[PDB]
Amino acid sequence: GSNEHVIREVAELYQVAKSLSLDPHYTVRTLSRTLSYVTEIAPIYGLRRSLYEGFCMSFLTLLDHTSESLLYNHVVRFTLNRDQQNAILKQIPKVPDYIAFCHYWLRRGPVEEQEHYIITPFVQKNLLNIARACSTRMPILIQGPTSSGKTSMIEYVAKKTGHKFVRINNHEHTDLQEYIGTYVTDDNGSLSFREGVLVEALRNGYWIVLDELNLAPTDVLEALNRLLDDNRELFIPQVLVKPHPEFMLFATQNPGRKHLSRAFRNRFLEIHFDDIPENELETILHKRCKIAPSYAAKIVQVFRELSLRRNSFATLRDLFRWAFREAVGYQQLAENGYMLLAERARDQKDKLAVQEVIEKVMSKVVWTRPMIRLFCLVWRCLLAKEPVLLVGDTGCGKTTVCQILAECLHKELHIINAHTENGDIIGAQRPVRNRSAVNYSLHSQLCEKFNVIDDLIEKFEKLNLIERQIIKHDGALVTAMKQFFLLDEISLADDSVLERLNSVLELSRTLTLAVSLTAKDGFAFFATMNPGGKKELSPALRNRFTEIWVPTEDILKIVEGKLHNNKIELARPLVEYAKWHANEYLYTDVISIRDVLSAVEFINACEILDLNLVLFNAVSMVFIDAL
Ligand SMILES: Nc1ncnc2c1ncn2[C@@H]1O[C@H](COP(=O)(O)OP(=O)(O)NP(=O)(O)O)[C@@H](O)[C@H]1O
Ligand SMILES: Nc1ncnc2c1ncn2[C@@H]1O[C@H](COP(=O)(O)OP(=O)(O)NP(=O)(O)O)[C@@H](O)[C@H]1O
Repeated sequence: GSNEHVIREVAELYQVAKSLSLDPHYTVRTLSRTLSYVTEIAPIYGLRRSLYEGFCMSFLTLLDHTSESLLYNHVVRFTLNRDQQNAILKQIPKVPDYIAFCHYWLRRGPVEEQEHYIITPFVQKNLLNIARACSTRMPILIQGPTSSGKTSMIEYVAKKTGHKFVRINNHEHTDLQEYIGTYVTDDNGSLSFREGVLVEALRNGYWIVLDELNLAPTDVLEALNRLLDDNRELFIPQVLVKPHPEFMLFATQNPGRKHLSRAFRNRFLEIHFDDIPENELETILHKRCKIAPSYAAKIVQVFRELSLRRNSFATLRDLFRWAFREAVGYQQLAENGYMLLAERARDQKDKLAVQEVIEKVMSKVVWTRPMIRLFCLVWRCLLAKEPVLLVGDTGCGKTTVCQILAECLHKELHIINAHTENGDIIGAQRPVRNRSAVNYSLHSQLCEKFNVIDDLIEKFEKLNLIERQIIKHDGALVTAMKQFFLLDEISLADDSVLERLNSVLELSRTLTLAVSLTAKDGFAFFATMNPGGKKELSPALRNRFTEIWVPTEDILKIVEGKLHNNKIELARPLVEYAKWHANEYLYTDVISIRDVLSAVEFINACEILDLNLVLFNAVSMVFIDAL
């Protein structure tokens, strides 16, 4: 509807939908939503030629070549030259109208939010302006590579105070308690469903992102699409929200691990934030890290080469870990740094040797060689204070190295054991109070107004420890950051606890109680999770921690430490006996140290004599009769 100029523009838009034949792949009714959005931002900061410019921007958001963008700006631009295209960049009368953004960009206005150390290169500013040009209309989805920072750009734009970037990181079996939210009771009452993360962003602002929705748990996808029936109305028993504008973004991945719905991929104004360029990253790391001309440049080139040799790990978040970790001042030392950080996740020696060549193109305990290259890595990652997982064989040395470091760095390794409430009690509790405070209320009344007695509590209630008295919340990592938290078997941990741990992870701690933000004096989450309900976390939540993978006669020496006083050479038989049992039964060259451990237990529990008969009955008890 809303000149003969616009009739020439009708000819231009028709030329665009006619040059649809320049090859799904910019399908039919995308032009309809594009015309709707052109109508949307029409008077709101727009020339009609600029309206079609921003419109066909979202006709070529997810594309291959910008010669279509060249012809599209040629059409719209012609309807509206290099000076004219610069006049399209005049945001001045556009922004004259809602907290504005930089250029072709004046969004809405909310917590007062401001900038960051999030320095932006050319292609980054391009995609940022793209997502911004999306972010004035009102759904939106943004697929691609995870290490390239989709929510990095999303929060870089949320820095301009559209809202906060509530990154709901659904891993693999995220249920409705993550989305709709339910909560603990009260001081006395019940209060079953008393919180939210999606519905909280539905009531308030704080622009949510149901991230990683590629691996959705197969029904919250369905109820979330039920929430994409109405605009911002959420029925959960209790009817609706009807929000103001924050955003409603979402992020799948580079698309066969459970491919998303094409109906869902045709119900939102989608986007494809493709990977950042190479020298783009070379510039990007030069400020957020300390910069070296060739150490930094070659690391980016090595990331490119690791891409060039090509669900394992190649995350550039770990490249930032490699950068800020490397305190080298030496190209060989930095080579070893990027090596070992890349040699963290080595699930096989083949790819380890391959990456080694690619980089080459650029105390109560017992010492041991094959665990020294776990203890040294955990020591180094402790010095960097990075988040440090540990993955591998169930019973390989994990708690040993952890207690070894807590021996060496004198510390209080508060350990835990996962698989409800105690997972929250890693962060915080709410138990019934040990009633020493019930008698401390007598001193609290002795420090109370109008004191000369529960009748005195009534008298001070006439004119908050009284409410503490009427009510009858610490935690393990709260105690840790107060005073290393080794939450072993982290794969079977919680999700909301893992959510706050993700908030606890990246270079900052937080105590999401009415809440605060905890400090960190060395509150390491020196966790573990053995390989293999062994559902891994979000690939961010894996990638947000510097992991480590792990696996001779020293097993016999270890048993010699593990055994009784004299009682010696039976294990030297028992070691090779386990070896021949291993190659014979269930053929593999693993010492299977649960078995040898229980055998050393019974052998040091031999209340009888005749050593070889003890080992006879022992290997009968553990290995032999099991077969
Ligand atoms: N421009 C930038 N400036 C500084 N750091 C950046 C920048 N871009 C990315 N990063 C960092 O690189 C990582 C990007 O990953 P992240 O910000 O988690 O996005 P993401 O992995 O897609 N999270 P999500 O989208 O919810 O799955 C983070 O550690 C950022 O701090
Ligand atoms: N060099 C060593 N010095 C002392 N003990 C060792 C050494 N190497 C291995 N061990 C022991 O071998 C076992 C290795 O298990 P470890 O992973 O450390 O704890 P774990 O509980 O068995 N792991 P997991 O069972 O998966 O939770 C422990 O009993 C260690 O004491």
